[PDB]
Amino acid sequence: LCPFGEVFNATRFASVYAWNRKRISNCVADYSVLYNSASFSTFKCYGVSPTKLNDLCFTNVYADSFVIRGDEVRQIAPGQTGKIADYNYKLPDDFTGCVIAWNSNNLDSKVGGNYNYLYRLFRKSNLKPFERDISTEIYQAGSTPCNGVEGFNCYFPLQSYGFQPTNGVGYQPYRVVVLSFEL
Amino acid sequence: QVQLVESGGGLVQPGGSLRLSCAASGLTVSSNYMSWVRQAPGKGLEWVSVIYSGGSTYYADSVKGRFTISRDDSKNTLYLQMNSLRAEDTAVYYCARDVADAFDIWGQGTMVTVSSASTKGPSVFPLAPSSKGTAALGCLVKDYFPEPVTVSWNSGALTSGVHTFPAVLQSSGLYSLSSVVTVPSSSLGTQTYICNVNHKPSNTKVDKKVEPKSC
Amino acid sequence: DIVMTQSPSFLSASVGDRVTITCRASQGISSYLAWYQQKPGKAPKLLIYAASTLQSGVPSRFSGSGSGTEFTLTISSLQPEDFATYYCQQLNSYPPFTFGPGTKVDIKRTVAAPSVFIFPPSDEQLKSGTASVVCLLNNFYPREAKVQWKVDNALQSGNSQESVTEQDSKDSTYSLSSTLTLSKADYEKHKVYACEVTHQGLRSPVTKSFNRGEC
Ligand SMILES: *[C@@H]1O[C@H](CO)[C@@H](O[C@@H]2O[C@H](CO)[C@@H](O)[C@H](O)[C@H]2NC(C)=O)[C@H](O)[C@H]1NC(C)=O
Repeated sequence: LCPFGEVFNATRFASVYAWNRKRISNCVADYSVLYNSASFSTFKCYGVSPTKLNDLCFTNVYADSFVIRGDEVRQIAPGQTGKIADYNYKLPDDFTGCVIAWNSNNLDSKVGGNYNYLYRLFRKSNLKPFERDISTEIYQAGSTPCNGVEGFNCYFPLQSYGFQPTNGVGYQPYRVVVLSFEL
Repeated sequence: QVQLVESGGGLVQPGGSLRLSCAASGLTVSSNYMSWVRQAPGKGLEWVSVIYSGGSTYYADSVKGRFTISRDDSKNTLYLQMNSLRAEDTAVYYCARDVADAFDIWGQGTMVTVSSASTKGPSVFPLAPSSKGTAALGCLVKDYFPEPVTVSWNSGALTSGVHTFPAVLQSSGLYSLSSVVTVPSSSLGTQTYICNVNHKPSNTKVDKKVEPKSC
Repeated sequence: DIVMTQSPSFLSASVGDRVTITCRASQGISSYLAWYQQKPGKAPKLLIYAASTLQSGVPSRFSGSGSGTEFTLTISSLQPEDFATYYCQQLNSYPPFTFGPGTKVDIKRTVAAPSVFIFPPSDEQLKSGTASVVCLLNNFYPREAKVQWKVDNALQSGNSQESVTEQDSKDSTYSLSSTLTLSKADYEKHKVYACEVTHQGLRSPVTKSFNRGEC
């Protein structure tokens, strides 16, 4: 059977800037059981119908996964902009697939702050769709070169969410799985 | 040095348009999160608009559809195009750079006034000392537009005890302010008191002698 | 939507004092908080970001603390250049760039009751169609003061405006002017015009008045 258990129920998720991609192929999947689950706060499909998912046949299936803030989940959708969509994980305008998300405060928040999850704050240009940038070069916000040294106008490009369980929901961590279909 | 220099502020009628500019030195506008923040007279700070290095733009709900932020990388300059302006848009406008949403570099501000009023010099009325040992007298500088008005007493020789109050905007769209001075009551018979009012926008200069109301 | 509040709105302190301003978030925001200092007519100045990180170039007597919903700006030993308004700001907020409403820190001094003066409208202004009655509260502390206009002992609401000076450089007091505006016809319908002032330095409210048409 298709290995959705090891994507959705994985112990640790990736940082959004270093989002993970799992290829799903040569297996049988009951997509309807996912849709029927009450655990997901977001289940939005684009170019397909969730109910008629099981009937369909796909060339290739990709499952991308990462963690972001609740207030940023609306950026994981075609045609959206924002620090996440622009500089971390970009869906194409012609996306065919589903975006699945759920609150993971009990898993990914920690008293005192969990700082393992990061996002890219600084990038000169927007990401192309399904582009993944994992560089950690110092970002040059002025005309003087940084030469690997953080300082004025010389910024480390990644920032930590630092999730705390007392956060308001928009600041809480959400686990996201993006199913994209070649179809 | 590092600085943001704003220009373009001025007077506009409601419904009108105005374009602000912010010329940067010491940072690259196109590779930064650049914002406009405004402050209406006597009020707090209100963020207006931001432009990202990658080009995305966002606006406060209060200006969406009317304002557009932009930049010219060749001139290293940030712009705010304001259309269909309203009186509530009257404010000092700042441009600013943010790092992780903290604004560390700010411009000096440029003032934007949105009003249907026309330029008009003030009427100056005496605030006459009471007939009934310190006495107060003054000048009421009423119904002028636009700000500012300057007031002196006895051509600058009288400074101690003077209070010139902030102007207030009246329901009519015109400004009014008062300037008062306290003096020894014994000096009301011996010393002349003249308030000198200057309103440069209308090229109005007024000298008003203030004396006790006769009886 | 998360609401940022600041307590107290107004604070009086002396040089050398320890000052703590608080900023509150209706929901948990971890350490997503910055603090700014602003002086009148100047751009804000970034003091603190990430709740506790001191901005470079900012004196060490400024420190920030807190995480979640309760945040504090502390000035360990107040200096003369610290009298200003202080704003907190929620970082990475939705909607963006939510500011707190500000805390104004002014110079503490002993209570000083105001000197109250009332001015009738000038004959010149009455020639035209309106009457401005002015009440002056001079050199008082603290800033909190109440002015109640009365016309033949009918309490007046909606036809007056106030303005206040910034606290004086020599004696740290305030002055306040209130203006009651009436049409000439309404002015002539009544006799007794009175300004009733309430202030901490006054044991009971003080009233200054005049009778229309009397020397
Ligand atoms: C991930 O784990 C959860 C918890 O074990 C699974 O949720 C239950 O799964 C069983 C099947 O083993 C169902 O009978 C229950 O109805 C599920 N409960 C809920 C609340 O959904 C979940 O199915 C697992 N997900 C995957 C993709 O394997």
